[PDB]
This record gives sequence, structure tokens and C-alpha cells, in this order.
Amino acid sequence: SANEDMPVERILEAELAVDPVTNICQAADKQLFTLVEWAKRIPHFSELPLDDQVILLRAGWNELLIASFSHRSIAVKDGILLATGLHVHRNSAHSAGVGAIFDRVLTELVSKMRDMQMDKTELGCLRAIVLFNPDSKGLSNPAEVEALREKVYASLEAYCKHKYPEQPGRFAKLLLRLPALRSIGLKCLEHLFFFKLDTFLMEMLEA
Amino acid sequence: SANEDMPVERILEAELAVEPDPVTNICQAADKQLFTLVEWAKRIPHFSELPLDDQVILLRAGWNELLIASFSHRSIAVKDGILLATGLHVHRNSAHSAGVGAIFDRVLTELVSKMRDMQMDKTELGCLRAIVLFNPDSKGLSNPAEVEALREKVYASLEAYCKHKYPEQPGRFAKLLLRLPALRSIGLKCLEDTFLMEMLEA
Amino acid sequence: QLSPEQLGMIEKLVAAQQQCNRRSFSDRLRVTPWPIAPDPQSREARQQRFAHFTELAIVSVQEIVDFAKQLPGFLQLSREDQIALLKTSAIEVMLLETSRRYNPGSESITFLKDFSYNREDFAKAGLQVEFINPIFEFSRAMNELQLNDAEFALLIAISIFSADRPNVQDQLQVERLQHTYVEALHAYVSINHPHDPLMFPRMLMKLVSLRTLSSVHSEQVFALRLQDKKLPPLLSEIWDV
Amino acid sequence: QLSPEQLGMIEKLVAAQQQCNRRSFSDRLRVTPWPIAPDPQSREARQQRFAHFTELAIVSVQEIVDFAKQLPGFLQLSREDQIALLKTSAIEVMLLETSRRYNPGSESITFLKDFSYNREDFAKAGLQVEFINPIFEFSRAMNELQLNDAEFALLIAISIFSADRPNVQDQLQVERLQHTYVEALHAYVSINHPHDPLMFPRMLMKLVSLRTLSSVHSEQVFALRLQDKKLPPLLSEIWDV
Ligand SMILES: O=C(O)Cn1ccc2c(OCCCN(Cc3cccc(C(F)(F)F)c3Cl)CC(c3ccccc3)c3ccccc3)cccc21
Ligand SMILES: O=C(O)Cn1ccc2c(OCCCN(Cc3cccc(C(F)(F)F)c3Cl)CC(c3ccccc3)c3ccccc3)cccc21
Ligand SMILES: CC1=C(/C=C/C(C)=C\C=C\C(C)=C\C(=O)O)C(C)(C)CCC1
Ligand SMILES: CC1=C(/C=C/C(C)=C\C=C\C(C)=C\C(=O)O)C(C)(C)CCC1
Repeated sequence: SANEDMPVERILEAELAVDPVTNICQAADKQLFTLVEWAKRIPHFSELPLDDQVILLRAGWNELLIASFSHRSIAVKDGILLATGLHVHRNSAHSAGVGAIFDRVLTELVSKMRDMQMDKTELGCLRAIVLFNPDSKGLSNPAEVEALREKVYASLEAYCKHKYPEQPGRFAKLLLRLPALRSIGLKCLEHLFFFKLDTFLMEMLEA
Repeated sequence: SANEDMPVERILEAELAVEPDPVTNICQAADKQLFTLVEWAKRIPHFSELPLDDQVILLRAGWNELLIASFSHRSIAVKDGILLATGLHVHRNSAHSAGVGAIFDRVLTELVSKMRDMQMDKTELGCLRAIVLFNPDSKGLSNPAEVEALREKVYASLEAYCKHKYPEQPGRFAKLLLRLPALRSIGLKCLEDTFLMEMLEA
Repeated sequence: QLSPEQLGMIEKLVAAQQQCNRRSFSDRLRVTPWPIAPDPQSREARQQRFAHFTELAIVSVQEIVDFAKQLPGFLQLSREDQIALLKTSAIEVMLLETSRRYNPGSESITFLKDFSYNREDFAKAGLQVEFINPIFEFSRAMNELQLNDAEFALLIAISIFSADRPNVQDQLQVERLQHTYVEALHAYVSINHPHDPLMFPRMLMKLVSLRTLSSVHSEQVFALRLQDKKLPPLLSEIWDV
Repeated sequence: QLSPEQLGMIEKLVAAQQQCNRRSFSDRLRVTPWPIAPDPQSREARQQRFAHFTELAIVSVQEIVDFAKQLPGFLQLSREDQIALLKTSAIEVMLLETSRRYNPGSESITFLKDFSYNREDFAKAGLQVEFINPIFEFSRAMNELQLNDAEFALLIAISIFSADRPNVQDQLQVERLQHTYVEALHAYVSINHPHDPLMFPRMLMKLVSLRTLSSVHSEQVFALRLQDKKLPPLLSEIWDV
């Protein structure tokens, strides 16, 4: 009934339906088109007011794409596999000035996804969680978006209990990737100037 | 009276009161100069009479153009580069290597070079910055009309000043103003084929 | 007073706009119609409204290129410079021409005499409030300036001849060309607004607002990608890439 | 279920918060008083409100440090890791403690019992609306959850043990420590909200919100520089750097 309200089968179908820095930007450019294709296949998304649909996509696009290419790169050694088949390696990243954030995607997203063997269904659900964010400004009815998000929580937990019955904390483990994804998304959005811009704490700890 | 309503003597004094990898250093220099903004603004005639909240709004909206304008003018002597408030020089070669050559060159040609070539004086620099400061279009002003009024007072004071100080250059006022669109596009930037050809051939 | 050359050049700019505009008007019947459908949630109706608007923008762009070719010295620039100036000034001229068509009373904008829209109409096409609101505010402010035909035409030429556009090669020549119009404009204010000199700086500062509006537009262009609302080939050429 | 071991741990946490907070309360006179000055354009009054608020914050950070020191496993981390954890989680814990003190009735926040403030109070100190509003919205939202002392304490512990903070060396061990509180909170909410299993996910998602709020905060920090409103040494160290 939790799955019936938000079928993880549809969410899966949605996922299956869709300078090194220059490479990356061209890759994002490519996938931008997929976003509405994917979203329309997420149960009940198409039932939200058209204005609300635009708002959710506008708010979640970067975290949505980042999550996608991270899970895609689980097979890569020290880099990522773009939607254009190209590879970006750690080295190339550091030499272009974006080493820190690149490294963060690798450790917090890619490797964690590899290590826990996050499945495409799990990825899909996390993306639906990112998508259904009620806090974005201008939403016609936030309660409705919040309601759908919670249907994903219910549906995902159910999915994890049944598919991974002897991992009782896997659900929590999936959600706990989201804080990191949010921080990374914000970093990737912050503009040039801000992007490129000790004693008293030690004192207090030692007292 | 145009000058009495917005005295350029005061604007000059405001400017004088606030004298003293590449991208990181440019950012550190900007950071050093942030504190100069209220110090400079309080000496611009009438700015201090605005609501405290409006004062904050004008400085928040104008900060980057205000700083860009100041270092640009400071860089008038430097060849193919800029002089940071920290004393560092940044040459255009080093800027291209660091991957911001396009915006850097834009600064050199539209701002530094034009300032050097017309010998933009410090009073004129101050007035242009005042024009940037008194921007009535920023969201949240308690009274845009008052800010707009002050801006027009700079227009009149600045023009009066150009006619008196450079009577043999009737285009001078307009010339100074025509630097502002380039400054705005640069300030915005720092914060971030076939069919045409066929139409042109018809 | 204005020199004979400034008068001739102004007559030419005004004539060129009237002539280019009469041609646009002859195409009004060709434009996809505004939708009739009553359903705010109809994606089909939204897309049709978007199509109508993009088709209008093309008409506008056609007029701008047509007008630019009349600008003395324009065609003597290289093809590359001609293109560099047009690609980036297009949105600015479109905004100036939109501001002339703003109706303060109904807070609406009217294209080709028959197609009038308010803020909500533009939102109904899927355009974002961040885009719509600054344009209405600009339109209202321009309207208040109450410029005449010569004054708009001069400002348009001044905008077109901006040496600082990306990819401009002969910047010195572009600046020299712009200088001719700026001086004419200043003479025009001195003669025709003898008791209101502030009209000059007021007009020039609108060129600054247009830089911001251009950024606002660029942001709306990205948002269209997010909704996969495809621009027609011409508009895509000048704004996407 | 919750083992006696886990019930004990939870009690320890909650007792630590009470202990730390009683130390804050008796430090309360160290804080620069709130001005009674009648004039909204007084710059001295503004500065003093800012002094008052930043000094309250210092008390908060002091309480947060004292609390972390009592978390099992924290002092066993390298000092570098203790500092990397506290530096970035401070604003988040401060936000959680703040939401805990939000009064929906008067729409105000009360610190140390005697200092109550509404949105306009915070603005009178020079804080910007895009800092103020999101924090009030977060507070209301948290207030809606109706969390008790146990649930705040665990969520605070989970926030502190976030391995993805910049500069954390021993991420494995920090996650292992966090996992204890996560598992405990889960058992806690299934036992104490048996008819609302969604309470667990609701809470963990607050950690996501805290990330956005941390970025909002950093934007307010910068905004303060523009007014030349300098942060106290402790706050400057953890946030300006
Ligand atoms: O009317 C005449 O006589 C000549 N004429 C015919 C069409 C015509 C004209 O076309 C406007 C089409 C409507 N516009 C279409 C459009 C224009 C530019 C970019 C886009 C975008 F990129 F697709 F978003 C669009 Cl859809 C929108 C219009 C506007 C007005 C008010 C609020 C929001 C949007 C606009 C106008 C100018 C710049 C940006 C946006 C603009 C000016 C004169 C014109
Ligand atoms: O009250 C107790 O029992 C313990 N205690 C004592 C002080 C205390 C406390 O200090 C609050 C100081 C007020 N705050 C000061 C402050 C905090 C953090 C950063 C800054 C800034 F960077 F300087 F802007 C400031 Cl000025 C503001 C407060 C807030 C609330 C609502 C709207 C706007 C601002 C706030 C709270 C949390 C995070 C960010 C902002 C926060 C929580 C518990 C506390
Ligand atoms: C991550 C990252 C960046 C951009 C991320 C964005 C905005 C999404 C990319 C989409 C892709 C790459 C999709 C795909 O290939 O499927 C920037 C530019 C800061 C530099 C390197 C770190
Ligand atoms: C122009 C420029 C940039 C930003 C400049 C800004 C916004 C601040 C300058 C202040 C200075 C440099 C003050 C001084 O030294 O007086 C960025 C970061 C995009 C890098 C490319 C060159």
C-alpha cells in the first residue's frame, strides 16, 4: 500500500527512461533535457500544478544530475563517467582548480554508492526525494509536495526492508547520503568570487 | 547650486579618505577593501541621511562595481595589469594562465585603459561611484524615490563639474557615463552563426 | 542647433524604423495564434502561448537586423563584427522596442497593434516571474521618460554600436561610430529639452539597466532548458550558444 | 527495542545538555545588555544589539563545545578532527537549539529565559531578511515536529558526528560514532511514536535543511563584512575563516 501510493517500479522505469570543467559543463548541458522526461515518470509529479513542477525542477536540477553521474561512476577508478562517455580523472580535476569539490563527490557520493551497492531503484528514490522538496520558494501548495516526499520515504523504507531484510539500517544509510549531496550541490552552484575566496577553539577544547 | 546640492569637493574627500594563484589573491584583496565601503559611503553627501536599512541595501547591491571601479582607476599606470589594494600586481598573462583572461582583458580595455586615456580624475571617479551607489532599482528600498533624487543630483553636479574643469571637452560628461554599462556587465560577470549570417545577406 | 548631418542621420534612423516596422506588421497574420483553450493546467495550451511569443521574437529580431543594416558604417564593419554586435544587442533593442509598447493604464504590452498581454499572460506561457517583473518595471520607467521616435532610434543605435560586446574585433571603429550617435543625442536633448538637461543622463543610464536585463534574460534562457522548452533555430543561434 | 545501555546513553546526553545549559544561564550577565534606546536610526543602538546577539552566540558555541566533549568517542578523536567537526556543526547545532526556543504564539525566540526577540528585533541589529526569514521558517517547522529532550539531543549528536565536514581525517570512525546515535534514535522513535514511523525520516531530513541554512548563514556573514560589522574573535575564527 506504501508502494501502491508511490510504486518503486515506476520510479525505476523513470530512471531507465533517461578544460575537464568544460567537459563536465557540456555533459550537464546534455542531460538537462532528460530532467522533465524523468520527472514526468515519477508517480504523481505530473499531477502537481505546472508552475510547481517548474519550481521543483529548477530547484533540484544540480543535485539531480550530480546524483545521477555519481551512481554511474561506481565503476570508474579515480574519476567520473560523463553522460557523453568521456572520463574525468582526479588529476585533471585538481589541475583545473576544482580538486576539493571533485574529491568530495568521489568520497561522499561515488565510493559510498559503490561500497553499499546502492541499486538503481534506491538511486531513483533518493532523486525523487530531492525532486519533491517542499521548501523551495513560490510553490503553489507545499503540503502537497511534502506529502509526496513522505510517500517516497514510506515506499523506500518498505523497499529496503523487503529487498535487504538483513540490513535494518540501510534505509537510514540511504537518507544519510542526502546531507552530503545537498552541501555538494550548493558548492557546485556558488559563483566564482565566493568559490575562490585554530587558536580560540583549541583553547576551549583544552580548558 | 547643483554643486551645493551634491558637492564634488566632498565626493573627492570620500575617495581620498579610502585610499590604502591570481584569482585567490584578487579575492583576498577584495576582502581587504570591504571595510572601506561604509567609510567611503558615509562621506558621500546625503548618503548618511538615508534610512539605515536603505544604506545597507545600496552597499550590498553596489559593492562589487564600487570595488572594481576603484582598483581599475588605481591601475591606470600599470601596463597590461592591475594594482591590488594589497600592493600586488596582476599581469594579464598570469590572468590568462589562471583561466579568467576574458574577464580580465575586459577590465583592462573597458575600464583601466579608458580611464588612462581620458585621464579620468579622482573627482570624476568618485562621482561615477556615487552614481553606482545611489541605485534606486535594488529590491527592498524604503524609499526608491529619495535614492533616485540623489542620483540625479550627482548627474547635475558631475556635469557641472566637467563643463567647468574641462570646458574644451563638451563630450566629457557623456564619456564618463558611457563607462557605466561596461562596468555593470563586468560586475555581473564577476558574480557568475548561419541564420544571422543569412539574414545579413538577404 | 542640430547640424544638417545630425538632422539627416536622425531622419534616416526614424525612417528606417517606420519602414522596418511596416514590414513586420505585414506578417502579423502569419503568427501562430494565442490559444483559446480554458485549462490553466494544459501543457499544450502553455506550449502554444510559448510558440506565439517565440514567433513574435523572431519578427522582432528580423526587424532589428533589417534596421541595423541601415546604420551608416554598420555594413562597412566585417561580417564577424556585424554578427558580434547583433547577437548581444538584439535582446536590448527588443527590450527598448517592448518598452515603447507598454500601456501604463492596463499595465499591458501590445505587439503589432493586436496582441496585448499583461504579467499573468506571460506567466501563462511558462516564463518566470524573475524575468517578467523586471521587464514590466523597465517598461513602466521608460514609458515615464516619454521619449519620442528620434530619441528611441538614437538609443537603439547607441546600444547596437557597443564596442564591449564579446567577440568585437574593430572596437575602435565601433566606438567611433557610437560616438556619432551619442553626440547627436546630446545635441537633440539640448535643443528639444532645453529646460530639462537631466533627460540626457537619464537616457544614457537606461543603457546600464539594459545590461542587467540582458543577464536576467540569460538566466531565463537557462530556465527554459530545464523545462526543455526549445527555442526556434534563429533564437537558439543567438541565445543558447 | 532500546537496551538499558541505550537508555543510559540517552539520559547521559540529555543530562549533559542540562548541565551545559545551566552553566550558560549563570554566565548570562557577561552578555552586553540589550539597548533601551528609542531611535531606529541610531547607529550606536544598532551596534549594541549586534554586540548583544554575537555575545549570545558565543555562549551558544561555548555550550556546544562543552556538550561535544561529553559525547562518547569525541575526545578520542584527534584534536584536528574535534576542531573540524565543531567548526562546521556549530551553526547547525545553534540552529537546532534555536528552534527549540521558538514561541509560535508570539512568533519570538527566547534565549537564556530573559531575552525574547521577534523578526523585527533581529532586523534592528542589521541582520538581513534572507537570513532572518529562513531561520524563522526552520524554527516553526521544527516546532511542529514536537520533539522532546531525548530526540533533540540525539539529532544534535548525529549532526556533530558528520564525516563529510571539511578537513575530517578519520571519517570511518566519525561515521561509526554517528551510526550509534542514528540507530538509537531510530529505536527511540519507533518505540515512542509507534503510529508515526515517518517521524524518523522527517528528522534525518532536517540534517539536509541544516546544510542549506549553513549556506544562508555564510551569506549573512559576508553581508556583515559589507557593513563592516565585525565578528568577535571566536566567531570570526570559526566563520570568517
Ligand atoms: O510590435 C511591433 O510592432 C514589433 N514587434 C513584434 C514583436 C515584437 C517583440 O516581441 C516580443 C515577444 C514577447 N517576448 C518573447 C521573448 C523575447 C525574448 C526572449 C524570449 C525567451 F528567450 F524565449 F524567453 C521570449 Cl519568449 C517576451 C517579452 C516579455 C515582455 C514582458 C514580460 C516578459 C517577457 C520580451 C520582450 C523583449 C525582451 C524579452 C522579453 C518585441 C518588441 C517589438 C516587437
Ligand atoms: O538560550 C539558551 O538557553 C542557550 N543559548 C544562549 C544563546 C543561544 C543562542 O544564541 C543566539 C544568538 C542570536 N543569533 C546571533 C547570531 C547567530 C549566528 C550567527 C550570527 C552572525 F553571523 F553574526 F550573523 C549571529 Cl548575529 C541570531 C539567531 C537568529 C534567529 C532568528 C533570526 C535571525 C537570527 C540565530 C540563531 C542560530 C543560528 C543563527 C542565528 C542560540 C541558541 C541557544 C542559546
Ligand atoms: C561536479 C562539479 C561541477 C559541476 C556539476 C554540475 C553542475 C552537474 C554536471 C552534470 C553532469 C556531468 C551530468 C552527467 O554527465 O550525467 C563543477 C562544474 C563545479 C566542476 C567540477 C565539480
Ligand atoms: C575582477 C575579477 C574578479 C572579481 C573582482 C571583484 C568582484 C573584487 C575586486 C576587488 C579588488 C581587487 C579590490 C582592490 O584590490 O582594490 C574575479 C574574482 C571574478 C576573478 C577575475 C578578476
